[PDB]
Amino acid sequence: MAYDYKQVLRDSLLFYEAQRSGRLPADQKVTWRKDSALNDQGDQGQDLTGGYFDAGDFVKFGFPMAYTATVLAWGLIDFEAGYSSAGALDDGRKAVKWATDYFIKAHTSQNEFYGQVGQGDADHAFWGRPEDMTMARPAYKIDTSRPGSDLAGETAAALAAASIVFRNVDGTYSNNLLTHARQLFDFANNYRGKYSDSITDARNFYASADYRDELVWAAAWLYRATNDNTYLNTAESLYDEFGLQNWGGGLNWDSKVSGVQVLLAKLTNKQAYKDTVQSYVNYLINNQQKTPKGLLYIDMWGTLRHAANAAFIMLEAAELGLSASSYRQFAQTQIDYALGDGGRSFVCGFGSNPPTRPHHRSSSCPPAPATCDWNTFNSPDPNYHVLSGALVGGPDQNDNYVDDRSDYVHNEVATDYNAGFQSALAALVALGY
Ligand SMILES: [Ca+2]
Repeated sequence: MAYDYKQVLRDSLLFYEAQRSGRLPADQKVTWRKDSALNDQGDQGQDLTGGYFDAGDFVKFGFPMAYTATVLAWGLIDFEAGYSSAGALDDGRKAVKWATDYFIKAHTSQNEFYGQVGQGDADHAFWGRPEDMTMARPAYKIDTSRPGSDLAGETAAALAAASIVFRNVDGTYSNNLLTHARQLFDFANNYRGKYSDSITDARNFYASADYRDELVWAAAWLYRATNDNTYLNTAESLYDEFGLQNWGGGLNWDSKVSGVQVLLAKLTNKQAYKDTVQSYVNYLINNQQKTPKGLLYIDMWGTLRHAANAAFIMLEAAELGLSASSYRQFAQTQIDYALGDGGRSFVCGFGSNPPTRPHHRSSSCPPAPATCDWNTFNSPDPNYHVLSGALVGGPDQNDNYVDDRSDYVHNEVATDYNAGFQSALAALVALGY
């Protein structure tokens, strides 16, 4: 009873530390993780070390990584008090910076951006510690001949959001983030195209459904970060041109629709955006399919991620003054389900009977020099290291679940899975829940 949201927030940050690629800091808290992927580089040998490994693998997928950064920064901006109350403000900022420092490296030229390091097949064929990888790690990029409005746009949004986060604590860094954000948006807007049609390897892992929502999302964030009316005008012009008011609701690495709407509602105070947001939220609370125990069931993939993302949109809607009490309560029921109100915790390393076998390579490995290979994956025992803070895919439409390492549906973990979740936790702490 009564969950310690402050500690879960700290736990989520430990999950992101566990996803760190590159050279780890002396103050790393998740110390079983070691320096890795130190040879990541671009076509000309540009340094591309750092960033976050996407999920239980070691590929650096730029699209969901950027989305993760934008949402984490977003929560830091609107619910900073939540981080401070949990004594995790510094760490919260570091989680965002780990991503943005990498995006800066990936932005090799004004209209050139590396969206991936590591190949899906070569990476996934390996099961072991990241520092033990010996396979080639190709780096793929988008440019004026191979556009990626979605990838460049989301990265611009993330950079713009981070510039706000660091505006006072590190003005120099804030300025740099913004310079890159502006250039990446121009690239995204002037060279239209889906990044997965260029970086084809990503088409079977993180294919983009549509890049138009990212353009609006990016422009909105740039307006917020610059107060430059041109970005607001562009954001709203594209919103109307693309007719986002009628797009399917929801917020996730692929679709920014609901985020764009609640964001613009705040930035413009216009009733139209608020109407769209209300309709969406009321729909979720009153009609969207739910499991018998109350969990919003939006899809079989990353089920908890979808419910937590919805919870965050609800918390953001509450801030606009929309049915604040009921929206916040419902958001809490979704987070609380993930924490254990459905019978067991679905957050590794936390609560009652949590998942102990997440589909995750680094946490499954014993410490060197012991070998870590597919026999480790095949082990009947729980993952050697507890992956504190990771939100798994979750239970099925009937609240059924079995902790299985091979189950990449229910036991999948990923950076995008914890983004909305973590920001929602910060909001709950800020609200005094
Ligand atoms: Ca999209």
